[PDB]
Amino acid sequence: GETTDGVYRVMTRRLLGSTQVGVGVMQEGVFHTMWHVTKGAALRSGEGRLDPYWGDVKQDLVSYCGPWKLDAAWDGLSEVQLLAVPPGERAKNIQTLPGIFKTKDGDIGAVALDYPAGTSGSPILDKCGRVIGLYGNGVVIKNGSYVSAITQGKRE
Amino acid sequence: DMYIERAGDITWEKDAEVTGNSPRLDVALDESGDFSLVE
Ligand SMILES: COCC(=O)Nc1cccc(NC(C)=O)c1
Ligand SMILES: COCC(=O)Nc1cccc(NC(C)=O)c1
Repeated sequence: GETTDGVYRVMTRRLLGSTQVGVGVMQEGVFHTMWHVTKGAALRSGEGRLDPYWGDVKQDLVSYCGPWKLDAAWDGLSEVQLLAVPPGERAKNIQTLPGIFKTKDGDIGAVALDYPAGTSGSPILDKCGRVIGLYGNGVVIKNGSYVSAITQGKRE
Repeated sequence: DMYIERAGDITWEKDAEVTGNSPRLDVALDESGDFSLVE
């Protein structure tokens, strides 16, 4: 199939037409997405097949063809870019300064940008183009706006 | 059956639209991976 590094759409043919359920990141031959996008199911890339390799529902992450490769982290100070890939729309970079999710187990960066559910899995980048996490697991605030955690896995 | 299609290179863009605030929110994360607002 297609194994080049980059951002990819995740599609299904089970609902009306072809529906974009999410997005992911190919890096070093491994596909990275949010667990809620695929529920751990196998994927197709042209004539090839990607099988799940690692996943965790609490972290809301899954990798295919190999272990999780993304290890960069938000510095806690600088602006980042969401490389949003919305359903039926061109990939678009949105720059923002993350907020914070404060939890009983530590603080995590959070991005306050309103994109549709099928954008889940889009990568968040630092100034060197490294992926610091995926957008698409968070909370809906008071008026209906959305705030996503910057969700990152662990590279063993 | 799910499938993937390439949508771009992962690069930082100098002319990106800049927007969004930076809220500080107290949250809880449950065993099912759902976040919820705590107050
Ligand atoms: C075309 O997609 C547009 C979209 O998904 N918007 C969107 C996404 C998330 C939240 C909100 N909220 C309010 C109050 O507008 C809007
Ligand atoms: C799982 O992520 C969900 C998400 O990314 N956005 C999201 C979440 C909640 C509401 C809306 N709204 C509209 C109008 O689409 C969008």
